Amino acid sequence: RRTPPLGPMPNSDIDLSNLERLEKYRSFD
Amino acid sequence: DKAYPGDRRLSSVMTIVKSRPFREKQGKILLEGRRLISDALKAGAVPKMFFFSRLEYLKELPVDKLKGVSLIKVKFEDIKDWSDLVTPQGIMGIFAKQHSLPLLLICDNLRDPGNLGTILRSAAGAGCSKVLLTKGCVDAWEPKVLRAGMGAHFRMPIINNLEWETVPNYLPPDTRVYVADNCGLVQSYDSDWTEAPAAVVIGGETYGVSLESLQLAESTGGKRLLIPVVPGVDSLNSAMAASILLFEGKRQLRGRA
Amino acid sequence: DKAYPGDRRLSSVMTIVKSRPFREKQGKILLEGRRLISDALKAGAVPKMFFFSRLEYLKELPVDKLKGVSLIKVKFEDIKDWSDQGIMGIFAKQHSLPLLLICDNLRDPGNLGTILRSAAGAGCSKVLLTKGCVDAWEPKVLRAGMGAHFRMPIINNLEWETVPNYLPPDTRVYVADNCGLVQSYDSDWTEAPAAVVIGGETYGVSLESLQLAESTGGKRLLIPVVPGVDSLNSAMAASILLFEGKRQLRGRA
Amino acid sequence: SFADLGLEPRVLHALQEAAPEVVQPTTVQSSTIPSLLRGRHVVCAAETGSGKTLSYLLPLLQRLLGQPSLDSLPIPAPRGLVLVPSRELAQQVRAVAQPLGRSLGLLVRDLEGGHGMRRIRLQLSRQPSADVLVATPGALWKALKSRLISLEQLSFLVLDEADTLLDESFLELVDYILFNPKAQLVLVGATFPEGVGQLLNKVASPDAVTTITSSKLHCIMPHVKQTFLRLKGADKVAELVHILKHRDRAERTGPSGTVLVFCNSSSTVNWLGYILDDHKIQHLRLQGQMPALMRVGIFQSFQKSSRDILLCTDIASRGLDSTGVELVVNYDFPPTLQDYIHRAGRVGRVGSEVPGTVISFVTHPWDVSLVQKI
RNA sequence: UUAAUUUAUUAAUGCAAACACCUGCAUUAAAAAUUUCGGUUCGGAGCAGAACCCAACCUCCGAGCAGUACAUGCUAAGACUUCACCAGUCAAAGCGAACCUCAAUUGAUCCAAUAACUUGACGGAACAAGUUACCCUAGGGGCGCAAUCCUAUUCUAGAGUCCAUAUCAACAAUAGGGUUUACGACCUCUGUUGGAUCAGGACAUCCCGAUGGUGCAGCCGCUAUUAAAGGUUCGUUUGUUCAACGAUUAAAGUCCUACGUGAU
Ligand SMILES: [Mg+2]
Ligand SMILES: [Mg+2]
Repeated sequence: RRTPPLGPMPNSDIDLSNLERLEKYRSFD
Repeated sequence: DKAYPGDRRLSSVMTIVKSRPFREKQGKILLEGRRLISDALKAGAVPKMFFFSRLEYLKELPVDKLKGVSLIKVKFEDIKDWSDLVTPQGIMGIFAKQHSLPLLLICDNLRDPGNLGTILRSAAGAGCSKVLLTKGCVDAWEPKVLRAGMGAHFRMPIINNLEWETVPNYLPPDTRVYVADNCGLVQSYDSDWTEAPAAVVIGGETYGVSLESLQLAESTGGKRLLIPVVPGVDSLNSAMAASILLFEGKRQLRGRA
Repeated sequence: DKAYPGDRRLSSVMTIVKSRPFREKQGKILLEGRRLISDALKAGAVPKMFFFSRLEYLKELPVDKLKGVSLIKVKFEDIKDWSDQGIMGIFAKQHSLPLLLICDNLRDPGNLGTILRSAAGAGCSKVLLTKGCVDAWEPKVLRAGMGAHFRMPIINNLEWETVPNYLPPDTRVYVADNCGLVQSYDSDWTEAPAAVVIGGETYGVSLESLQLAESTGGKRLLIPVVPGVDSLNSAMAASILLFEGKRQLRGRA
Repeated sequence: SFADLGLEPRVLHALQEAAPEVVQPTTVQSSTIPSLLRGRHVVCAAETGSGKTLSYLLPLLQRLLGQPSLDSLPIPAPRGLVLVPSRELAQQVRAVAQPLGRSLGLLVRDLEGGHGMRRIRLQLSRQPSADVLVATPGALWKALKSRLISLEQLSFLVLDEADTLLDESFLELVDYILFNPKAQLVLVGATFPEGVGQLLNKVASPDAVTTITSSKLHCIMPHVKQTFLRLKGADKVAELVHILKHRDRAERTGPSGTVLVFCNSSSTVNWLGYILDDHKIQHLRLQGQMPALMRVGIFQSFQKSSRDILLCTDIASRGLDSTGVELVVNYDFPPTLQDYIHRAGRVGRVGSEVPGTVISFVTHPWDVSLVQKI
């Protein structure tokens, strides 16, 4: 079998078609 | 470049190499081998086309050997199908089809490529200066013939367009014609073939010598020369007999009797 | 005539003829060809089994040549697998100043058979070969030999060691090579016994045997080549040497 | 069918290119493909060359479509991995993967021992990182020990010849390869011996199993005719030569006489091959003792079917998907009945459609195999 | 028995031992003896000009190395265990510190040496033919006729596009082949290469027909399409469909037909 996450999986919505269009964590803070 | 083995030029080359009547009708012969092509160019043959595989075309030395002939690049399958040998020679040429006391050897009738090549190698070893054979349809650049000659057949002064009719005209000079057969006894070492010029006529191993040539050998001032067979075997290979006769002639011209 | 194309006679014949190691394991040779079988029967080869093809038995002349062999009428497939030959015969596989022709190392079977026929013609009293890797029961060697090897004193297990022990008599070991110049006719191999060594075509002449030929009282003998060819045929050179030796023992020098 | 799997336009176009050999998914392929597309870690035993590799790859392609390219950063390892026990099987798998990935974005690579590690650890091979990588365990272990590859970046693992990967020589290297444990694991094979399956249970948690055909000893294919050798070994090779004479009829009609010979020992294979090449047979021999370049050339020739007679050692018994496989001779009967059945399924690998001939020699050690022949 | 293996025993040799005879050791045989004949090589530049790869019996420099070392600390719980030990390993807390060069310079197991450390050129089961239509014990299952095949077929039901009667055909039915089964014991104890023959099929046409381009002025050609209506020889060597030889032809094309056709 295969257990996926019960709730919303992390990093799911912020992917989108254009991954390079993300703002990205430029600062470590 | 020729990559497709079904090309019309490749098919024509295969038909010319496989069929000697095609070589006679087209007036062209194919010689496989860089050394064979060099020997043909040195002997006076004019090449009309040069075939270079993917290996010999990279050398550019065989490309220099064309001397204005048509050079075509050949694939591996095209070279394998075109060449009559299992190993296709990288450089091939499609071309148009005596010393003092010289050794002249005349080979009548059909002869196998292996026997002809062995005779050529033995004659090159002995140093025969003249070879006459059957008519122009016989090609000495065939892969069986070239492989049997071990490069000596390309290196020997052999005339392939001599034919049975013009051979008496090509050897009408002061050379004692002798018949070499098992029923000839004079002996082979008991002949004057070394103190004077000799035009040796020998038939095929399974074809035999013509009775007209045997009569003409006695007619031309020579005598029938036989090999003394100490054993019980009536006849050996014709190439071995030719090698023994050439060795006896070379020894007797080297001061022996 | 056998009903199966894979007949046990046909299978055994194809195994012995096609594989010369299988011929050595079986200890048999194949006389292939009516002229070759006639030459072998005249040369002293005794066949053990006979195969007569579809058109060979129609003439039945070769059926007269049997005189007690195991005669099996040979059909299509046995002849075809035996073709490498319709008259097929499965046969069993030092004098004063002795003449020995020694072929060092292994060699091709057709050239070996041609050399065997040449040595039979010359009349050499001994034929010497390499070790157990040299095979005289090869059907190609029998075909090119014209059955003469049965009549010649040929031993293929003599090897590089025991053959020198087999020739410990006063035989002038002569070195025959392209770099030997003494000459071949300039040797005393006919006025005295000689041990003429001829190297393999693909292996050459061993340096130990070349040194031992000069050591054992002989000299390096070379064939003079007027032409541009670097080496002649080994069988042709051996035939030339045997003819020169026979001539010089027949009153020449 | 295949459209029930929701194939991509590249995947659908490649499946249409696989026609007429693929007009719909096989029943075993139907059972395997979408369950793998459900992401469940499972093992499937079925017919060899039955499109099971394609069934695993299509769900793998769908899963890789749901994976981001940000994990494809330089220096890291692949997310989609495949394992094969032989360099030839890995090469065939890589060749099959490169055809499907020509119209896709997945990079397909192969790794095996005995080859050029400079090309294996090349900057566009190891460091640039690929989507699909089929690797032998030895080369992968050498890369991991030398830090030329990683194991935390994997997300979809495929174990081809998993029973052969469960070999005692092969289990330790696989366990050393075993690494994120949350990746989707799929194993493929022809049959599952029990003593290895519980070994999978050493690293398993609620998996699944997909079995095909008869649940009993599925020894006889309905499209393969089999014979029993009622003769001693001494003339059997000669009988094989007689069979070669029978194969001579197969050489006559143009109906393809590609013959694969089973030999247990590489030196015995060499002796038999020297005999056959002596017997004027166009035979090529592949073995674990063969040179790697020589083995590669022989495998390419067999892929082109250049040598109608080819002998194979214990390295080349199973997993073969060879076109035009019409003649299969167990010159040596396999020491395992599973191995004999796997060699049998190696021929006629186009499916239930392409026919072939099977002949197996019988020796004294194989006498107990006669009951296995029952 | 030329399955395998010996060789107790002879017979030869040869070598020993003793001065032709005896004994011992090897080899060879003859003869024996023991046991088998199963079941259902590696790198840098170009060819390869801008993520990979790329080819040549490709174009040039190179390599079987050389030089330089051997906190890489101590202490200390708790674990793994070479299936014993020995030998080996992992590692938490504490004390004391930080916070190889090369350009390639190399190869693999296996058998070696070495007590070992170390040094040498991608899966590795102990082995034995064929017959018993003589084996032996023990286990498992002409004459009589045509009941059957039988054919100059009647009624025509019916198929046969229509049309029972071009042809076929069932039910019953005039009957009477001695070729098949017994009934009675009548005179009694899945064959095979050529070839001969006959050839059928395909064009992927060797020639001929019709064309297009041509490095086609014309004659000869080449290429490509269409065309199976037609043919594609004779002999020599060799039993080989191939190959060499001569005369040829407008051409001497190829294969398939159980690599066609032997129930002669
Ligand atoms: Mg259990
Ligand atoms: Mg059960």
